[PDB]
Amino acid sequence: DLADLFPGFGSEWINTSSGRIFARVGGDGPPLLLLHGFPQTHVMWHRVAPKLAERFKVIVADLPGYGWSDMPESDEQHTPYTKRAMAKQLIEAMEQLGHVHFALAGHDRGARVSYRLALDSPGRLSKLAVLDILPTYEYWQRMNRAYALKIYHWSFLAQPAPLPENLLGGDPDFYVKAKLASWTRAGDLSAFDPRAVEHYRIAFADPMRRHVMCEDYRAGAYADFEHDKIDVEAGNKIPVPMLALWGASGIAQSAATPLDVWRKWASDVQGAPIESGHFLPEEAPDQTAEALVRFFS
Amino acid sequence: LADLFPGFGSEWINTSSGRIFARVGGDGPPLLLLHGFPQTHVMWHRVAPKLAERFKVIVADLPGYGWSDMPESDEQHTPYTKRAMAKQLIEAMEQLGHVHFALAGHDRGARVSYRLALDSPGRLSKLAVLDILPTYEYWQRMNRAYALKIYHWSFLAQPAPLPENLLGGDPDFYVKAKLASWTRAGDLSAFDPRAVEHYRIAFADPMRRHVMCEDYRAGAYADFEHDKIDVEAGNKIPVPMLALWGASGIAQSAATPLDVWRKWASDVQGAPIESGHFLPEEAPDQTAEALVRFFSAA
Repeated sequence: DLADLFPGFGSEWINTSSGRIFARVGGDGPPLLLLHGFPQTHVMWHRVAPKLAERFKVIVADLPGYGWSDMPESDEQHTPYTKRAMAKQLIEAMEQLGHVHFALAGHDRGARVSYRLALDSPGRLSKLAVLDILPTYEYWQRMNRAYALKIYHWSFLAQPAPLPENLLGGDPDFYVKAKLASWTRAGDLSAFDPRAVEHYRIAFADPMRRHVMCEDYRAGAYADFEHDKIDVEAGNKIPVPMLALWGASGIAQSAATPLDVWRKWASDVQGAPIESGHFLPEEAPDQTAEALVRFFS
Repeated sequence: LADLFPGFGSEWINTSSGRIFARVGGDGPPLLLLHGFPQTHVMWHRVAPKLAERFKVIVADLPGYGWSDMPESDEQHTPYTKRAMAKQLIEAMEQLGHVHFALAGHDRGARVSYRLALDSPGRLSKLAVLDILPTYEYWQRMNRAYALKIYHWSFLAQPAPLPENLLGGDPDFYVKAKLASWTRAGDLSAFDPRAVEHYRIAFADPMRRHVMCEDYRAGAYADFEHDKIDVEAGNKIPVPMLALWGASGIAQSAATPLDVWRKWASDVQGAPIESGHFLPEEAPDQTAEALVRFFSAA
């Protein structure tokens, strides 16, 4: 029923102390971890991972609680779904494969895991690439009418349970499709492989999975923000070489100039726009893969 | 549905934009009461009788709410902008022979009310607004804490049919959650259960829910732009004005309410009431006393 979009990639269930991380694993060479975001699963990398796997051992993981990864029990502080906890859990996952020094590219929520991992444990990363985000602190700091309307879901999904869970249950198929379509350049589903969309839709049809996603956004509104705040106030920067990519018509550019912002957070950052909406690896797979390959090699 | 205004008449007022439904009672100078979201005119049922001892009280459903007709919206949500709603209610009041009247509004109706006083101040003898700041002020203060508090301002303004599709899975849940979450107590205990049934029935209608989202879309766009024109041009409401807010309501979370209203109104007095957002139901005696005192002064 669900198409395998990674021909020749193996499938790994990686055990960690917080649950299993599901991953597709392929390629050969230095390890490169790829982290998806909301409302997607690892399969969003299906068009650029084969090209990365020409030069790297590509590990395409479902975030904790997403996709086929286990869903650790949350708590009042949404702790397991804070970016700090997810980063620790993925480090453990990578340690299970003997990868203690790896490259990392993340998109959306996974990119928030990624830059938090680089702030908390920079020795773990050879190079970091973030796709179409600014730091979570920067979104909340810039919160105004324009961005409240554009990223309303940051405030909506962070409401206390079961308010967003109940409303998402009103038409989950519509919601996940509406999020997919509305953040592309085209404004519809045509930039996606319909088989990938099926993965996203089935993931989003599980009420427990939708609850995890809300826990992620609740963390994003509270602890994740407090963790970012400590670093800005302490002036802590990312020392790992970093690439920031953003869609010309995506989420990040709409609020600021992303490279300008990321230079405040990182000492060595290069950046480039991609002609794309939010979903860089699916709307512009050749451009995204090209820039990732050069940066990572 | 229960009649919560014993002795009040029922009137269907024709206007160019559709019919306005109103309970009418009392005698004396005309006083219009405008509910808000997610309510209907019956939210006034605990204060209207006390008001009706001194005023001809007209308790109207907003255009598109409760039992009033629902004009078809458009790309700019024009009929549900506060400016258009105010014009419709002026038309309605003219059909009753009230070209100069007192006005108290709550929530959305309070937004209609101050917009009315800006566009057509000659129609108002006095104005009371309950637990609101101007729409401009909410958007201007929209930082992280406030975006989380009044998330619904951004969620309901999302383009159709996103909030409509999510609201239709369990409309009872959402309307009761909004009624409950904004009260002091945080449950439905302040409300008359007969009143809650009115609110829940109105909300069960998908066309009514659409209108509410249209209201919120106007509130994010045109309503904002209209207010923006007035603040930046320094236009102030010249009508004697009472700003009432709940100590635990929405207005006070954004800023200090009286301070904000003094930027918008040249003759404003203000008082907190110990209550959540829903002043006339959570604090009916104190609300009614403030309104009677204010409207029967000069």
